[PDB]
Amino acid sequence: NHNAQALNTLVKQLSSKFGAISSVLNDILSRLDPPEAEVQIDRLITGRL
Amino acid sequence: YVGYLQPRTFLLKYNENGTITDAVDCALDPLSETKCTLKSFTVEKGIYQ
Amino acid sequence: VVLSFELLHAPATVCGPKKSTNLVKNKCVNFNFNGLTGTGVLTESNKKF
Amino acid sequence: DYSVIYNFAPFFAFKCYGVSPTKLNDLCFTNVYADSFVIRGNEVSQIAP
Amino acid sequence: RTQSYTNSFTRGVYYPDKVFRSSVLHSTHDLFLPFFSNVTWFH
Ligand SMILES: *[C@@H]1O[C@H](CO)[C@@H](O)[C@H](O)[C@H]1NC(C)=O
Ligand SMILES: *[C@@H]1O[C@H](CO)[C@@H](O)[C@H](O)[C@H]1NC(C)=O
Repeated sequence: NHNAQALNTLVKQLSSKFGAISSVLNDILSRLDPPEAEVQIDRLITGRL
Repeated sequence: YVGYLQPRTFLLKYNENGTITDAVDCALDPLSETKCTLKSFTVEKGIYQ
Repeated sequence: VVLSFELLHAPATVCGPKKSTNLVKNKCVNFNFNGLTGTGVLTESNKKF
Repeated sequence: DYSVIYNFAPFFAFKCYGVSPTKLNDLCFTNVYADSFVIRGNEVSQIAP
Repeated sequence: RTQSYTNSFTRGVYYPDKVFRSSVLHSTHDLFLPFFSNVTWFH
């Protein structure tokens, strides 16, 4: 059970914006210019790390 | 019959074919709130925060 | 003139002039389904919508 | 199609918040609203998040 | 019109989003009719 929960939580953490406009990287890179996309991707990277 | 809606948190259970078959209103009673916290319609014996 | 959008997923009544491409099944492909951008393999499904 | 929007008169202020000017025509939107009004030059800056 | 009062029971639940979900439990914050709430019968 414990292991499952951990993995489950990890998967749910992929659905968190962490302050970014979207939780999907492809949507961000298809929505914003590379400079601001860098900032949003940076927030997502920090959260996921 | 006329009733009025309210902002509520519901736990909805979807069946195999995709239709909602049961729901739990979190703010109704302590047992329903426990179910919402555990994300299950059955609660085993114990004390749950 | 202030243009107000809402960015979400599939359900959308407005897209850019981008044309279409015939469906491909059982191959790992990039897909843009009505604003939903992803990559995967597309198969016929028995899910009841 | 934002090609005609660009083809209209040169814009004193064309700033895109959620999205990126050029990345428009590449997105798919749920409810476009446009608000038209006439304001003074210094009042343009006040129309911003 | 004559007003009586009755119990709504577990009535008034609707699909919140345009998303198909199967064999899952989903939590939704939305406007719903509270369970076991008093509703008015008008004649
Ligand atoms: C509900 O699911 C059962 C189990 O597969 C299926 O036989 C039935 O056709 C489904 N009903 C509807 C309305 O989808
Ligand atoms: C609805 O019914 C309950 C149970 O009898 C009662 O306590 C409550 O006062 C009723 N609602 C109104 C508005 O009278």
